[PDB]
Amino acid sequence: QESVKEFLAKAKEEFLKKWESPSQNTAQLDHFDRIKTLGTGSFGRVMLVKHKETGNHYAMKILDKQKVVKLKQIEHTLNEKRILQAVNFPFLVKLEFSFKDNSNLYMVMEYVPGGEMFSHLRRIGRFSEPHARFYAAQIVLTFEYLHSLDLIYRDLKPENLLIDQQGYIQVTDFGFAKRVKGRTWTLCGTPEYLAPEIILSKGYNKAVDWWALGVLIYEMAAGYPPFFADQPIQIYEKIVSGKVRFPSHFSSDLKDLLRNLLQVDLTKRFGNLKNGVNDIKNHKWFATTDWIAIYQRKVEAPFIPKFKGPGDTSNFDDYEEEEIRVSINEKCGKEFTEF
Ligand SMILES: O=C(c1ccccc1)N1CCN2C(=O)OC[C@H]2C1
Repeated sequence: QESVKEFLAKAKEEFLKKWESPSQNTAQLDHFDRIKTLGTGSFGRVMLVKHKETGNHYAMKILDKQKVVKLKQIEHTLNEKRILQAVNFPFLVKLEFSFKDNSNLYMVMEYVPGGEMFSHLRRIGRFSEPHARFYAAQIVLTFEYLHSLDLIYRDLKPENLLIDQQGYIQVTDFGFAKRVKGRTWTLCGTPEYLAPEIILSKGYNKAVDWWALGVLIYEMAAGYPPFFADQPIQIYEKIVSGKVRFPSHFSSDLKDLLRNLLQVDLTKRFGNLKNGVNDIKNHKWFATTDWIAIYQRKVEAPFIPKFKGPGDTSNFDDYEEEEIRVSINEKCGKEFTEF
């Protein structure tokens, strides 16, 4: 409808204005108190912090510049910050501040205290079809938004979907997202979620996000992903094969949607045909979904996470607490000039 077309046109206008003139240097480290490490690893660290003047809580992503260079993530890190400062959608975590110092890059995001979808899925075992469909509808709308801005997300998985105080999804981690007109070539993502054309080193497009949605829906409704194996090489052989097995408790409508999202031939995959996202939105598995009410956050969620307040960390896990050190000399200044 014309209302959807005009919404997406305005969404693109507003993205492009911030994309062409990015914000920079909007806070500094000694404006915050450090509380607790919420995650660590290949993505850097994420730390719960509290702003010393306002009292607000934030999730601060800290990247070590020297390690970013050695791991060949310079362009990806610049992508992440430039995109996050330019987007705006109900199901994306908001970037509030960004800055850099002699040693590190910092992205200060809103703190979502309900935890990762991954934790709740593994605790309950599997989600009922109505519960999985509620989350899936939010991802469909989010990808419609991102793809209309020429953005590919490239890291869909349960660990990257946080559950908020209303029971709705907020997507975090734009480390692999990129603005792409046409094809792109970089090997990235997490093994269980990679489309065949990534594994085969082809030039690929936004259809890889719709494949990943198929993997997510299967995992939410079954409790485990469709191409599971013990080692990555064995996972890749299953992905390229073009065969899956569905649990008997899956409905016929769910099986039909999944066969069309998990289509090995990218030219035949739902989301990538002449009708685009509407082949997904109009599928029988989504017949009960009120797309407008979901966007407006007017549907009652299947469950609300248990937590005590905006600073509660009980839904995240425990990590060794390490220093945030800042060298007396500047490191890698030229490489990160635009950050
Ligand atoms: O940024 C976060 C976060 C971590 C803790 C609290 C809030 C947010 N992530 C979740 C875990 N993550 C992965 O498993 O890989 C990507 C990374 C993203």
